[PDB]
Amino acid sequence: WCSFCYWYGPSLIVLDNVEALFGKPQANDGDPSNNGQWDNASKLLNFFINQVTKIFNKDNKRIRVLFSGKQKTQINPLLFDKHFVSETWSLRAPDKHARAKLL
Amino acid sequence: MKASLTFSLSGIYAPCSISRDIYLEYGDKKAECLYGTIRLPQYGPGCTPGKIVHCVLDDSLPFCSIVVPSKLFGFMPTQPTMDFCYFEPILDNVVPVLDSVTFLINEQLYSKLMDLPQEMQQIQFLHYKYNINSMETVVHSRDILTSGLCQILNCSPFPQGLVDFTETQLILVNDTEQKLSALKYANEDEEYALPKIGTNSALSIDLESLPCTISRDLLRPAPHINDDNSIYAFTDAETLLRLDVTSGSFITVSNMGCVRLVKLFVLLLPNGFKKRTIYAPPKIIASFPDCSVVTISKSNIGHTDIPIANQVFISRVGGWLQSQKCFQNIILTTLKKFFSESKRILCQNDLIPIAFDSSMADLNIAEENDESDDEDELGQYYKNDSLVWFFVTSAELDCFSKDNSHFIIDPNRTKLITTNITNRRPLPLSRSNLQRYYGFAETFYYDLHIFPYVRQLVNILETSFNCSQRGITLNASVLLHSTTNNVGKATMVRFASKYLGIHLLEIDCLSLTSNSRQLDSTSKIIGYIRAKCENVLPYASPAVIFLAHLDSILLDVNANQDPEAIKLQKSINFEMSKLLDDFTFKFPGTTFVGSVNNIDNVPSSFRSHMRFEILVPVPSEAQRLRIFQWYLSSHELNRDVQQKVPVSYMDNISFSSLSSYSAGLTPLDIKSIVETARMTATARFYQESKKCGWLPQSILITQEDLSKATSKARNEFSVSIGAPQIPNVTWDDIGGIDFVKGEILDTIDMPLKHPELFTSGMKKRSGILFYGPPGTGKTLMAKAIATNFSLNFFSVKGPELLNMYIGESEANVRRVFQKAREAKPCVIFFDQIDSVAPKRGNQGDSGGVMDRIVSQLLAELDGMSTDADGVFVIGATNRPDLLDEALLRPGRFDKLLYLGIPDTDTKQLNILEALTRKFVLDNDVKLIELAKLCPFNYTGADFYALCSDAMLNAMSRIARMVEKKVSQHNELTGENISTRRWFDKIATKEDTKVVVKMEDFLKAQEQLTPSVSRAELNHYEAVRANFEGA
Ligand SMILES: Nc1ncnc2c1ncn2[C@@H]1O[C@H](COP(=O)(O)OP(=O)(O)OP(=O)(O)O)[C@@H](O)[C@H]1O
Ligand SMILES: Nc1ncnc2c1ncn2[C@@H]1O[C@H](COP(=O)(O)OP(=O)(O)OP(=O)(O)O)[C@@H](O)[C@H]1O
Ligand SMILES: [Mg+2]
Ligand SMILES: [Mg+2]
Repeated sequence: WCSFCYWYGPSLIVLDNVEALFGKPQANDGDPSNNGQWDNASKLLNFFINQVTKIFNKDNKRIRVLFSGKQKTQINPLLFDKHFVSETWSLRAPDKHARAKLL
Repeated sequence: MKASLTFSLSGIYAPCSISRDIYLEYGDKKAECLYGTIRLPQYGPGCTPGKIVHCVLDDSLPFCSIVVPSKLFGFMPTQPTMDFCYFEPILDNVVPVLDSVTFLINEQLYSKLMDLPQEMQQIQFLHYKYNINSMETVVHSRDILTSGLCQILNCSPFPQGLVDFTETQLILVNDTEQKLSALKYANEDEEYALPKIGTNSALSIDLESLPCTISRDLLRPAPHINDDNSIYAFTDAETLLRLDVTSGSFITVSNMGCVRLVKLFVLLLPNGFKKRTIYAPPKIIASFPDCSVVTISKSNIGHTDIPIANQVFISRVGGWLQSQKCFQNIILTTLKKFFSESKRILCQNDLIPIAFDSSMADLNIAEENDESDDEDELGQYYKNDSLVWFFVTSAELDCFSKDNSHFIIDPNRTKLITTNITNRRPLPLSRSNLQRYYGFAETFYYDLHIFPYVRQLVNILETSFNCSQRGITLNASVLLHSTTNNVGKATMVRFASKYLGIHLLEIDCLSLTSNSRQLDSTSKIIGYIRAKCENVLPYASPAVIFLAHLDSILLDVNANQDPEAIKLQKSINFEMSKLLDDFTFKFPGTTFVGSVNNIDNVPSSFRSHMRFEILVPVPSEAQRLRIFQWYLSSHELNRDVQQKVPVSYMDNISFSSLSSYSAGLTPLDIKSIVETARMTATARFYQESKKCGWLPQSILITQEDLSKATSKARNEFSVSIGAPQIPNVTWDDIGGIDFVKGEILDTIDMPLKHPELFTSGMKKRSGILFYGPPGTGKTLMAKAIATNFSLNFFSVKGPELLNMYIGESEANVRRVFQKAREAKPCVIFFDQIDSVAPKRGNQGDSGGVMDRIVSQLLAELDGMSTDADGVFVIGATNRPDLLDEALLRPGRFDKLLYLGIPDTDTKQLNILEALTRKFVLDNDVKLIELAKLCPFNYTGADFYALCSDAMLNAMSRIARMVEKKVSQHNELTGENISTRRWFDKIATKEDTKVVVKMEDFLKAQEQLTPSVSRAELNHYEAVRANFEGA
């Protein structure tokens, strides 16, 4: 993916359910020792963030990414700790007027 | 657009002038004078902010040309000039007038103006002296007025604009400052300070390297042949006029070693370079390593000699950034491109720089051979980001030749022959950078006084090789770790390596690790490290091997895991320790750097094979001041924004106000701050870009966006327990309001070292244990002092963060005090100590199933308190009967401090009124004193509950008024309907303007609002504060 991205110029990526790729298991109990901070999925996430961050610092026009998930906190610790994510939004249960337009 | 650039000796404030074609085509008759903007061919990636210009017709000037007053830039006729510019006319003619300008003048003329009795005399004499004309004169901050004598300091609001003597406020300054003598235009110097000499043998003089490459269109003498900067070298006309050549056609260089061939060019006036050197590309400084600094030669060697090599061997210099397998295709491709693109001159025993784009894996583009050019267009959609050296042997030239040291290669004839290794020392960054020349993502840089531990690591590595190998060998191993987990510790190696010329290998075994399943993948990791290193370690002269994130590999041993997996851990530990020494057997002078994010998790079974370890802390104020300077320096802030409009801060920034107030504990990644600002500043620029009132033609950062950014950064990290420094207003440490306020300052003023640079090792700290006003106040009190005489409020949140898990929770105490101390200067608030409720073993927690908090807090923070530095306690106890008094005693944490509640005589009633303010009281009389009709002993926080009740009464009044308006809404609408639309579509101000005039605070108070406390419990506190609270 990253190889294609650098090729197509200004480009965008999304991942429809990031929980499958990079969700930390919610139990916090994959191992009792500190290495619970680096299970296999979080290891993937760090690799991805490293690649992206390195290319991003070369030219910020080229790649952005969108993550879609269930609860903004429940994705992953490292995703916030490295300040990879920033500007953010959420959908809310639509108001009566839009509800009518939908219906 | 580009226009032909020329200069005159005219005064700086005189108009420029333009060729008739420009004047006729762009002289819009709507303006008396054509305004424009200029930029010059500055070297390197950056650009100067475009300077406004004022110009007139001149039919004499050649087509599409400009004359500018030399002293505007500070140029002189003593050196060859530039020849073209970037220019634009200011279409739509609109230009801003400055709100103010500041001028700084020598004492004589300053006093001659200051003693004038009237303003217009000063104005008119300045107009005479400097030819400044109101409305029309273009100015910038730091513009010269006269070298040695006067200058223009700053401008408002923009750093450039027009001056109106009637509305641009004029500020005149003098201080006899020697900086006036540093005003020297761009040149003012008599070159005959080097007196003329009739001949010289070699004119040996210092050789240096540029901060950047040189764009080909700058190459003023413009040789017609397509040929490479790699052969070019650049210097002033000075020294060149001490040779008998200019734009020298033939130069050869040697410095107690081999010879190089080079071509010379002249550098022009706008530079800020050294007054005396030759500047070269790093391709030169690959020879003469770290020495050989001074000698050159020039002679008619030949125009087109040495035209071939019949055979050569060319070599990988080798290195982790080179020798890994997957990059090979692109490096070999661009290597052959370097020879295919043109003829070029080479020397024997010589080094060529080659760079490429990483992540070009899988993508091969030039599948069709020859055809029309394409490589250069990709080569401008590319921009390189990793750099490697290739080394060429001597040419096997046919027949005898006197020339036996240099040769030409070209796309025809002899092919490249690769060979295995040719070991060579990497250049020391202080001899010449490389990253800067190629503009790569840059290794951060240090000054060795302000950061101690970089100097420590330097002193290790610098000695262990170069200074050691004169004697018996010594390997080295170091472990780097930190309490905080984002401290940049890996970047330390990236620095020190290039600083000491240490050849680096670095290992991403955090995740690039095959199956890597700790509980299953048996031994593959060890093979992965061993077989990788073995292919590249041999014939690297120095060597540092660096492993990231050792916690990925090593782990503790516990009852919780299968002994089989534990024996896997054992195997990995042992083989790692052996390979660690095996490098010290197979590969002399190898050195090892480890990194760990939590020191405890590596067992002592490995830790014993350290030679050193370093705790890297989070930075402090002096470091942060250096680090912001880095991120806000021009070239690093710009290089990644491809947008043509440059970006800068402006020097009204307070690096000191950032350094602490803006920065607190913040865990590096200040990058996040500076980028957040750069976004917001760019947004307002594109906001005004919508044909708004003016376009300052540069993105300009501002302190307000830094303040907003930092405050956002404290809350976007919404999980963070911390708090900002300034939750306090109107309550700025009024030390005169009572004696106790007159003594809180003792505990802060002293360790601020204002009485002395205290020993940090004698007198126990006067930490405060605050009874204070017992009923209410404390919630505010600590915050109030903390903002106004201290610098943060990161606080223990005392009820939370006790972990239940078996034997764990001492970790949270040790962490919280670590994170506290990690900000140097400021207190921790502590709630009631009933948040801990230490209670001597009975009728409660009973000290058995829990002791873990108090059993640590009795000790370690009291150790800090007895050294009495940096961090201080301000607890807010009310119920000492619930506490053991093992703290709260003269032996540890004394100063049981009480204030009580004021009986009735209060200025706090006036301060009550003063904080009902910000909302209007319509009365002329203050009417406050009637509140003292309250029975005495009452003066609690309910003062502001009563202000709340008065405000709600005003709300009820305006609510029934709008209800009346609704009831009569038939007076202006067909029905008393649509209230939720009506209020918005009428909106005749009346926007809840406050009605404290109804004095309804008494109307509340007379109810005896029973949220006040007045019982015998207050008397209980008041007596026991003396009887036991002392
Ligand atoms: N004080 C600093 N000086 C220079 N660069 C810094 C600093 N703090 C952070 N950085 C930058 O942030 C990144 C830090 O990466 P590095 O691998 O060194 O540490 P980290 O990722 O925070 O920690 P860890 O190694 O524990 O994963 C680099 O891009 C580095 O340039
Ligand atoms: N001396 C005072 N002067 C003015 N306002 C005061 C004073 N004491 C209390 N207040 C009011 O109450 C606030 C501070 O006291 P507050 O009632 O919040 O404390 P608390 O909640 O009883 O404290 P603690 O943290 O000990 O539980 C102030 O913001 C102000 O509104
Ligand atoms: Mg790191
Ligand atoms: Mg309180």
